[PDB]
Amino acid sequence: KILHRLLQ
Amino acid sequence: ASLTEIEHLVQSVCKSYRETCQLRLEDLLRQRSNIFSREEVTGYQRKSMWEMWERCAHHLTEAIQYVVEFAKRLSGFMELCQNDQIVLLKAGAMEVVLVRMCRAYNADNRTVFFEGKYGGMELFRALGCSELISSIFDFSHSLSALHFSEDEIALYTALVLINAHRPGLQEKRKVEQLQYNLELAFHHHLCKTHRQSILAKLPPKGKLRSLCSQHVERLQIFQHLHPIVVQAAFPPLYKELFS
Ligand SMILES: CCS(=O)(=O)c1ccc(CC(=O)Nc2nc(-c3cc(Cl)ccc3Cl)c(-c3ccccc3)s2)cc1
Repeated sequence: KILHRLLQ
Repeated sequence: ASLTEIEHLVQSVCKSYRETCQLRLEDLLRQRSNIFSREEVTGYQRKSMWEMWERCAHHLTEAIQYVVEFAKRLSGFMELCQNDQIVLLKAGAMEVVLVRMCRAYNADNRTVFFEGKYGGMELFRALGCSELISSIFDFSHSLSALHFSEDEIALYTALVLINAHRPGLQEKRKVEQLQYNLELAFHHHLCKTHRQSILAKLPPKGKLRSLCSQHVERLQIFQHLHPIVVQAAFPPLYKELFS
């Protein structure tokens, strides 16, 4: 969830 | 597939690294006389296990956030599918921080930069994971003996991240192609600068894997002792990568 947010 | 193209990759990678290196090397070097006193050291040792774990997890998370940004700016990374980006970061982010950490390590007195000053491994005694701590220190000591330039760290850490063997990759061949070009860039730069002697002295991948496994193992032991502390007070990114 957090890693997804940082990448997008 | 041409010297000019490879050389362009070398500079791109080095730039991406400079922009995301967290702390400038000079800043870290300037602070080497700023060392925790006996009283501050004793102060760290008197802290609870769980407070110390929380603080270390916070600082690790900050460092990882810079590595995530490094990856986003790393040529070819964002063109991989999201599954593979996450796989590479989950497996490699910690390994990159561990390599980057030698920059903040002082081989002359065996200290590392932590919360504004330099301290030895005794600073971390409250964690209750002495084997993990001394392994990270030893790893940092071994990397310090190579005298990495910043550009070398940039190129080497790019390769630590872009690893086509990571389980779970959907576009394996595409990661292989990027890995190969970064290897060429790293090795071309080493050849140009007469530094190919370091190739045989780089740590094996199993060493980096061993450090990451130990870290996860010691976290698991700690989380069993203080589950609400991890749930309530550990950074979410940390738990996502390591729980
Ligand atoms: C990395 C990029 S930088 O060079 O710009 C930079 C930027 C900031 C800092 C300050 C810092 O965060 N120090 C820390 N020291 C350790 C540490 C280091 C050793 Cl050698 C042994 C034991 C520990 Cl705990 C940390 C740690 C925490 C949790 C798990 C594993 C490791 S965090 C240092 C370096």
